[PDB]
Amino acid sequence: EEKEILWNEAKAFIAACYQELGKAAEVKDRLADIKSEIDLTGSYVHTKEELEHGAKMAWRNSNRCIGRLFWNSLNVIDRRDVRTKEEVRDALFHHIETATNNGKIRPTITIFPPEEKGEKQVEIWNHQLIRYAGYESDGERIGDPASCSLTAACEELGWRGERTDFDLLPLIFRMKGDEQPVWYELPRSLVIEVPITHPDIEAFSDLELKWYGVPIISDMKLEVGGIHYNAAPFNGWYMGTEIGARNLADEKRYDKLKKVASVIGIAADYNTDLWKDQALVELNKAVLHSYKKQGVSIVDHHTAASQFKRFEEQAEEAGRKLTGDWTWLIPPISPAATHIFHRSYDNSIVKPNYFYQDKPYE
Ligand code: HEM
Ligand SMILES: Cc1cc(N)nc(COC[C@H](N)[C@H](C)OCc2cc(C)cc(N)n2)c1
Ligand SMILES: [Cl-]
Repeated sequence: EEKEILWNEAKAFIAACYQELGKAAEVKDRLADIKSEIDLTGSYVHTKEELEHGAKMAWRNSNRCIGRLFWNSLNVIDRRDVRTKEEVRDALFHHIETATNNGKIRPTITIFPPEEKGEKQVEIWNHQLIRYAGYESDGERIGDPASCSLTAACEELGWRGERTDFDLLPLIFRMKGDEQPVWYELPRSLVIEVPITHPDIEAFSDLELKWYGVPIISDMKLEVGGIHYNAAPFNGWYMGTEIGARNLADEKRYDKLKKVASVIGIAADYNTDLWKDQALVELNKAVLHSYKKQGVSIVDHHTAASQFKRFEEQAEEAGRKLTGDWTWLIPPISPAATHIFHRSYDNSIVKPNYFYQDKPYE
């Protein structure tokens, strides 16, 4: 039954993958090999070629991602060979370094061994590999509130944060057979951070804002042809709005709009003044300016929408169905200035893909 669902996913994925790779003729024999392997072992092992194309297809199928034009240049690092916590730590360190590439960010995924009996081999607790800690002590809020529960779990495990607004969470993951995860502090030399300044308004630096260079999503499951890669962190570069319209602006995150309004010299008193709107624009301008000034890759929402239009045209030229989730594709500032806003998208889930999974803490 679980075997049968594996077999059906496998058939469907190998046919589609080999067709795209111009290897349709090899499908029958590879399917035959896979069927026997599943028969004997209850599973099968992807070739390097299948794994790489599988991760790329998965990105291509990610409905919520505006960045999919560049799906075929994903850098796929195959770490199915790891067995120890030191090898895992060093793989994650290497992912950070190679993905960061001195600011010229490379879209990269590192793939650790997959689940077996739905038993995880490696379980990553971090939401992103680089993320800030969050604290609340009777009314007192410090850092990123979205990290509050992970931070509390790390501090159970013997870690202690400095209670700055920008403490870097350690890497935290658990190996099969261990009851408790392990944690390792990130080497600062690997982590690029960007101070946020504004191109025209000198006082903007009085806010002492910064953000990290690379978003490396580390808690989603990569599913390829029935195989469950629960531990497979991946990164791109940011779209500016993700930092300037959510991470630094949202009231449940860093909540900086009133402070922004003050430093850009407008009143924050009347809804009709559109002070939040103006503050959002200047903060988003600041974020783009700052990343560019420091040599760290970033894209603005207009350029990203333009790139996505090319992605839509490319799907159509290749005779592939396009899927998308309009609610995430539209940027959260000036959405109607993009073509995305003015059309609709089929939100069907197609595999391979990246999926949410339950968190081991909370
Ligand atoms: C190369 C630069 C990249 C840019 C600029 C980009 C941009 C985005 C943006 C703007 C979102 C929407 C987030 C939001 O509204 O809060 C998104 C979501 C997503 N992206 Fe991309 N992305 C990039 C690379 C990738 C890569 C390499 C992968 C996987 C290999 C990927 C997989 C996803 C997934 C799975 C989501 C939805 C996440 C969720 O549901 O929580 N992205 N990305
Ligand atoms: C409910 C909700 C809606 C919405 N639009 N966004 C969120 C939270 O999104 C937080 C981040 N922006 C997401 C997880 O990042 C996606 C992402 C992944 C990758 C690989 C690159 C990139 N630039 N951005 C939550
Ligand atoms: Cl983020």
